Amino acid sequence: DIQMTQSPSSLSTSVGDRVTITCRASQTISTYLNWYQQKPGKAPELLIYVASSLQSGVPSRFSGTGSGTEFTLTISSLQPGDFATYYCQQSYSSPFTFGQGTKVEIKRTVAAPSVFIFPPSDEQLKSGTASVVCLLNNFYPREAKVQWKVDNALQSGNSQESVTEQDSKDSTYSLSSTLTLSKADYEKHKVYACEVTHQGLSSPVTKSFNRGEC
Amino acid sequence: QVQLQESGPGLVKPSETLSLTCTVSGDSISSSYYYWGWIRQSPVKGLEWIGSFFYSGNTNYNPSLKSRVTISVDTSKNQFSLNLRSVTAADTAVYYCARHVTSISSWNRGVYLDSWGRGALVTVSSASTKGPSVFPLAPSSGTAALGCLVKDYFPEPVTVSWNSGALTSGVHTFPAVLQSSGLYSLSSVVTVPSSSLGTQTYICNVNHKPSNTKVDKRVEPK
Repeated sequence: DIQMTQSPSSLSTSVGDRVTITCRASQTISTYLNWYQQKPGKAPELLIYVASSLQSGVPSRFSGTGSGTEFTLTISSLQPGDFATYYCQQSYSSPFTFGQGTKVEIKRTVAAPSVFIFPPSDEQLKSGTASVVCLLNNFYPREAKVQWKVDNALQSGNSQESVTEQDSKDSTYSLSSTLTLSKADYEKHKVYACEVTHQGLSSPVTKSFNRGEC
Repeated sequence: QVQLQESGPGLVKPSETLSLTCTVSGDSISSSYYYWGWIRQSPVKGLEWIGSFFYSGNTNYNPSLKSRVTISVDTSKNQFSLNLRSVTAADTAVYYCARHVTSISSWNRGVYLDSWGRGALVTVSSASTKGPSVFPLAPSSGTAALGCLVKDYFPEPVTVSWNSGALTSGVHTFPAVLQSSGLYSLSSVVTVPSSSLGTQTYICNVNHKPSNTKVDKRVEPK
């Protein structure tokens, strides 16, 4: 029926900068266009209804314009807490449909990660599995490279990583990389090393431990 | 102004009926200018309007689901409900209840979604629920990092807090990762001053409601 397309699909801007989000409707929807903001782990929140009316309690740096097929959401001065995906939604014809979303990312100064490594606990080992966790804490930008070496042998296929969404206050990321082995395979090697490469580091950083040492 | 809260099972077997209930606090279900409906969200389909229940009693469903959807209200308990029949993996999503507000009197067009529930994740799968095992991430001998490994649970989600919620600064609870076993696993870490190791006790509280698992795990330097 009525399809909504937003642009851009993603953008990265500094704090205090103007952000402009465009929404186009496949047919004319008068002013029946709403804007929502969704932060990590949260439901979407209404920002602007009927194209230009500010929802009660929304800060005045948000504003919306448009009618017919072309609509614009503007943030006059981006704030760190404004990290979110922004959605438009036409309310002209059932079924109500949403745009695909614009992801707004905050551009801040480079910050190197702090690296920590954790050996598996004895409780997990006795159950027959070894999880080795490498933590990269509070860095920017999001791009990072984590490599596992076990007795200097590079590992592949036996790790999974997870990245937090951008922090609403300092605009950094954190990343965990978990190396998983059976207890039998774990007990065959001594040195377990996590090697981190990041723009904030002049040279790669390695954190390691020896199995069975403290 | 109004607070919505979804409740219902987080795991539904394929071909069975998904049922959720929204409880509304702060105003009545009955009105002459707002009404009630449901939205869902998944990574690949994005946001998807499901349907609504107008205050005149009239229902309106998304044509892509209409045969399978029923929405009803209970003005006595101040609740309204969603039933989605014959579900499949394509129905795994986060389900929101939402208040529909008319901008023009008696008019179905120009409606906006005032308040949303927190979201209820529903996973459609034939697999069985499994509670997580919780292992410490012991701090190593100015700033130290410790944490908890929350491993091998199904389905999503788990919630993690530290020291019964008294510790929030510096906590990072990572998004869960699906392992090749079909089970989920995540870590929750926190950075603390190295001076506090030995004087301060650090407990991580893990709650997995699909399996009725509540685990407190004390995290020691070794």
